[PDB]
Amino acid sequence: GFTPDAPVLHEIKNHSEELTKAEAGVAAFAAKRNNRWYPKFHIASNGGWINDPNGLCFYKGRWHVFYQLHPYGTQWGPMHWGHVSSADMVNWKREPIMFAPSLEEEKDGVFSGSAVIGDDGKLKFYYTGHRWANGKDNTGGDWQVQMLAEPDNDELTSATKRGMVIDCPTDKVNHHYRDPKVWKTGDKWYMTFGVSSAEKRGQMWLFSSDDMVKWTYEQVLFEHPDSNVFMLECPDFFPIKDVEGNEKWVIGFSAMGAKPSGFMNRNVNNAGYMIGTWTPGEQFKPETEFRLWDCGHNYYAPQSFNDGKRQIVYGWMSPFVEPIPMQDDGWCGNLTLPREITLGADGDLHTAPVAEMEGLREDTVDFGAIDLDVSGEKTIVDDAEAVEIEMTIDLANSTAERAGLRVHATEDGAYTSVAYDDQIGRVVVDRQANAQGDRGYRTAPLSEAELAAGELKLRVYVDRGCVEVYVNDGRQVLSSYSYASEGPRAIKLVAESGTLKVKSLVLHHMKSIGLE
Ligand SMILES: OC[C@H]1O[C@](O)(CO)[C@@H](O)[C@@H]1O
Repeated sequence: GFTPDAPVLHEIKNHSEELTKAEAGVAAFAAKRNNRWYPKFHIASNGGWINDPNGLCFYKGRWHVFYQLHPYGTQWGPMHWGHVSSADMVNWKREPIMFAPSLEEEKDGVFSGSAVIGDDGKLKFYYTGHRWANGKDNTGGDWQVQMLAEPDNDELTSATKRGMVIDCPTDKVNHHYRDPKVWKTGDKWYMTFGVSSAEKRGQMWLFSSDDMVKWTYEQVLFEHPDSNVFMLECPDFFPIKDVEGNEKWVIGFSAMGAKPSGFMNRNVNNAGYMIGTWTPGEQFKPETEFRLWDCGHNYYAPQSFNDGKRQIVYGWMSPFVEPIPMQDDGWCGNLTLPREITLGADGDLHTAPVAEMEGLREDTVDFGAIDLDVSGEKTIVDDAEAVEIEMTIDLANSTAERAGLRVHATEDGAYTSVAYDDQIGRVVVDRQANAQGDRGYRTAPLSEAELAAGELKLRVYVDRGCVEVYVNDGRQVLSSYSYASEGPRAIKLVAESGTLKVKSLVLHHMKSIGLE
């Protein structure tokens, strides 16, 4: 039906020529870039817009990160895959752009996808080919199919497109049909991607293969129970051992259309996961409610991959809300740090940074224990461009109603706050005092156990244009853009409306990952 016996190749452009055009676009932007917010230790394009992480793998001794790339502007546009790699996850290098639209079935965009090591030890790429359904523009909705490509070399500098391996039964779906992941379970290969059903419900479809090339429709692996959710972008699906040592499955997706409620689903679209069980032949059986990967302002389209031992996840720091002032600066968007996924005794995922992120530290400045015996502030450093702050708050002996750090604390009185808030029992990233961007605040919940524990650990990464806040060794994370003003950028320890006892505060200067 819609699963060809062999890959369908409809070459319409010279791939090498379209790649060369794309290199010029990103290089032109890079040369005129304003570095005020450009990351020192996060992955961005050298120029232009990025979104979703793609093709994540550890392959032939190297860490690979690809990403949705618009080479020709700082807003979303004709989609390419950019590429960076590393031997150690600390020191990165720019690779040639990997994919530009060159086949009929992808002529309006090379959309998101994944990479997986086959039975022969060779990598395969699976990605979506995008067409405008009306053949013109977005007014008529999307026309999307799944594509295969194979690397030309172990370095993944280039790939040969094989063409379309799964077509779209256009009249059985609501346009959205994208973002494949391929994995092996037992003696079968499986593929999942996101679909808007004919009834406009968000679904993940499942296909199987003996050879990773010819696919068979199996069933709908999962449908989102919220009728407001019409699409599941960037689906994820992987096994992980629970505390009992039983095998669970994590389903993840970037959900479109859920309405906000209290603190929950506040971003325009929201990415999250459920933990449950899966037997091949059956649908996913959730055992949890939907939970956000990241509770911050700017996080979407996460993808995970396995390095042989660890399941590792990157998110795109998504700016969905105007104004987006970095779009004036010749780049837009970066990825988060890579996070190791663990499943704790608390029955939830933890996403601490991978151990390699300690290699970002140039130094360790130990400020020791700090007591604010009255409401007030203490400057930790007058200027911080790119730092990691580790701090332990003594909840039991602090009366402050709100306590933590002000980062990007500039001479104009602007700052971003990272605080424990005793009135809501949450960690809060508050951008109210940002001089630019859409401001607002984001909260991460603390369990009854965490609130009763009498200490709270924060690990805060401050880059030129963003913050990443790891709570209690990655039980929760908040990633937000932070639009620092001109001049020195202080870090202050602040106690509002009472006392603060900090058991430990330690600063590390962050090195460049070599991509700027
Ligand atoms: O750039 C297009 C890509 O971005 C997403 O919409 C999610 O951000 C994916 O579903 C799509 O493949």
